[PDB]
Amino acid sequence: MSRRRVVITGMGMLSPLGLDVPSSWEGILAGRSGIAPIEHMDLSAYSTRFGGSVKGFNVEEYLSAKEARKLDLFIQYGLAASFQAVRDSGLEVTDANRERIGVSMGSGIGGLTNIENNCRSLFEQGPRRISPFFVPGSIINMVSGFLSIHLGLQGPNYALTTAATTGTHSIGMAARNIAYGEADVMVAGGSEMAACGLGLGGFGAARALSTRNDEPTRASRPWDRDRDGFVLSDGSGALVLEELEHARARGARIYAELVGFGMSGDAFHMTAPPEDGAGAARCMKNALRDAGLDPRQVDYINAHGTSTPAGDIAEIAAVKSVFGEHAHALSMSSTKSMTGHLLGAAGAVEAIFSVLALRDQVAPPTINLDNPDEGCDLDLVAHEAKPRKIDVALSNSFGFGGTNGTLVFRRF
Amino acid sequence: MSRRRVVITGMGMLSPLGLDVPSSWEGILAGRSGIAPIEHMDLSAYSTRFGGSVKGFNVEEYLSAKEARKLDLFIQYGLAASFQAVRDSGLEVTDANRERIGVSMGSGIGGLTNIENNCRSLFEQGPRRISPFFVPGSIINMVSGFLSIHLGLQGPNYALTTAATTGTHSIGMAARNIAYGEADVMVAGGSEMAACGLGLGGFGAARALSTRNDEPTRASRPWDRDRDGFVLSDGSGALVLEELEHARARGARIYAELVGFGMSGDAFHMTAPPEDGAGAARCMKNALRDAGLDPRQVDYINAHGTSTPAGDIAEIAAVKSVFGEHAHALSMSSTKSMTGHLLGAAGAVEAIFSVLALRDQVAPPTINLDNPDEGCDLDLVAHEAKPRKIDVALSNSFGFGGTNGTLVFRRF
Ligand SMILES: COc1ccc(OCC(=O)Nc2c(C)n(C)n(-c3ccccc3)c2=O)cc1
Ligand SMILES: COc1ccc(OCC(=O)Nc2c(C)n(C)n(-c3ccccc3)c2=O)cc1
Repeated sequence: MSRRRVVITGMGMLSPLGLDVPSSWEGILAGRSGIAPIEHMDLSAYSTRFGGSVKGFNVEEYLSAKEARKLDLFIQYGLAASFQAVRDSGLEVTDANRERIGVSMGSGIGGLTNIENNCRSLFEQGPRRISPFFVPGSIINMVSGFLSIHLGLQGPNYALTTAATTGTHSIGMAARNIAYGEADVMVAGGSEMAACGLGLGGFGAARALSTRNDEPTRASRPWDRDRDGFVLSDGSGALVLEELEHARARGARIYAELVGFGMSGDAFHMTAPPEDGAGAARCMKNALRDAGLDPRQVDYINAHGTSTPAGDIAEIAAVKSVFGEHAHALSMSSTKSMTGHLLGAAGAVEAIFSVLALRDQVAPPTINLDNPDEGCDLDLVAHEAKPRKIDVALSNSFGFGGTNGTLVFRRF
Repeated sequence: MSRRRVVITGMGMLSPLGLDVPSSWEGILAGRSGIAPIEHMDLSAYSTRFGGSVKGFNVEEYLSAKEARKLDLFIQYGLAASFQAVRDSGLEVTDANRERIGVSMGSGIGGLTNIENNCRSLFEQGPRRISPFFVPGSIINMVSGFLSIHLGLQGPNYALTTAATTGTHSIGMAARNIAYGEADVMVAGGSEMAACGLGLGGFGAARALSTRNDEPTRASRPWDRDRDGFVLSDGSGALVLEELEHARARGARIYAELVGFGMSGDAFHMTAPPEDGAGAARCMKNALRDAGLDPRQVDYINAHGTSTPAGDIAEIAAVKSVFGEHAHALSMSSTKSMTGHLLGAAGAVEAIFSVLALRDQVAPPTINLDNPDEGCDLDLVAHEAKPRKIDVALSNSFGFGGTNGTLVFRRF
């Protein structure tokens, strides 16, 4: 009953829409696509040749060239986001507080690019060509590791990996740490860069990607009757979470309050969701109960909304189960229509968009929703952003293994 | 103040000492090595040609051949352990409780073997030869995913990846879930199978492995003055954690109580620890305070004890900082002397050994401790197991990124 309150004091991001939060959010509010033909590798033999890339990233803004060549791109992206968020927070780390400052930055796949480059070296020339930085520069927990070293952070240090739910769980479990007194501040989010042959070929073999090579900006089409799978995107999201009285005492700017976190398992199938979204329903009901909110107080849902046939339907059903007749009053959108699917970073960037929807009183759009499929009759915010009253925003992520996560945010 | 108590009702394991908990523990109490020259691949060009392999594993005891060929060995090992633990618990999963039963099984590296096989296919023949099961059969969270599907578990479902701290954090964070009311039962632990060219070559390039090819059973030598790095081992550990009143009401056998979990960050270096083990000290003090135990009540520490020059010294210093003159009354050992380092599974198997030390009132040995190094003057249980009174056992894990975790166990 007497846990502590958690607010968002700082955010940061790289996405296919921009190298920070303001440029990303301007893209989102404008209905801009970040999806394009992939520049950095030869995809002649692959059925999908496009995705959301991070464009014009300069790691030397954040780290010396020396430090950065030790690190996979997913670590560089995660540190960029983390540093933007910590700067945006204005937090001063000292000897009196560094043990109360932790980090929870995850990833889905981790350093898959590095692993493939080092595999090339291994098979061509044998194990002598392997970098000595291969292990520490490629393992998932090294975003949390490096950030704690750079900022001197001595509180809880860990890394989730729960597929497309990674970002959501990382934030939720960091908020729990603060509420239960293990830390006063947490840096939390996720990052991903799986745009290599093993990623594109991995999701291609499973037949899970959109193959709309002719029109990449139209490929990601959540709830649309001609959807054909997800678009693979790269990037990172980070939030500075903080105990409310900590934030108030130092006069921090508060974007919003994190009131609710929920988890569930579908226990259904490795990749497919259940047709009724029964596990998504339970997860959302857990998050609302955790927040002490009735379903009728939710104004905006940032949906998972990946542009898959089964997925998108199951989310509509879940939302209709949870909210009932209130399903027709709230606005729900998929920013994956613009961003594509950022995998382990998806829930981190979507947590930020949900916070900014609270800040700006605006529901971002679902682009490409030309012909909503059977049952897709909610306010899906098709085509253009909708100014509206938003007191409570909810963010859903649902991943491989049937792992589900919801965050509930409230205007402060 | 009024959180719920957590007990261990079930355990399971594959290690280099056996295909279950009783055979593993018999090896440990006997001072048996599980380290040998690696049989399954040609290591001519590698500086280390040995490790701890799982021997005579039959996945068909646990899963159909059909299901098992979808899965990396780390997933097979994690499911084997999980299933052994759930069976050992005697828990019956029903509609009334399945939402109160979760899973937290992690890994350090995940499906590194699968990734390398699929890289071979990719580079030889192009992306068409990639398995469609590559992604779901190789990602870390699929031990938690598959177990929830097999048993119908609908409670919190997630996966940590914190290097050599994975097993410890997975258990600790699962115990928190139960104590704070998110679940009544959790399956938690870790698994690893990184004995491929990228693993052995990865840790070799960094110069972190013992190169004692002439005498593999003597390579792992924690605190010994001729130690030269760790031994790479494979396996899995799983515990069924359970709210005490839940356990008592169904008449479960309780092995021990989980009273304490602690975390910290060194914030020092990517791989090296600080010479004083300052972060290990804080982590242990956090775990004891969490348990409401004075340092003087600790009887046994299952050490991290990896057989590295800097690591092993730093642990002695940390233990001398925390315990003071009581450092000379407790017994501390490294079961890595026998098992080698099981990476993300290390803390899960070591959690089980610590519980069994409580059960059997016996401190397992540190083998190969021929010549303790300068400062290594504690009761390190050199050579042979020591029957003794053990009311409180502590298990330490310390990983890459400076991530630290301690578990405190108490006789019930
Ligand atoms: C309400 O019902 C649902 C609606 C949608 C739904 O989509 C699940 C989803 O995104 N699954 C995953 C995909 C497609 N990827 C690529 N991925 C992943 C991420 C990182 C690393 C590995 C894999 C996923 O986890 C599920 C349920
Ligand atoms: C008290 O001070 C200390 C004593 C010992 C100490 O050892 C740290 C340690 O085990 N580091 C790691 C190693 C060697 N590996 C291979 N590994 C890992 C696991 C899974 C995947 C990737 C890497 C580690 O995390 C640190 C501190």
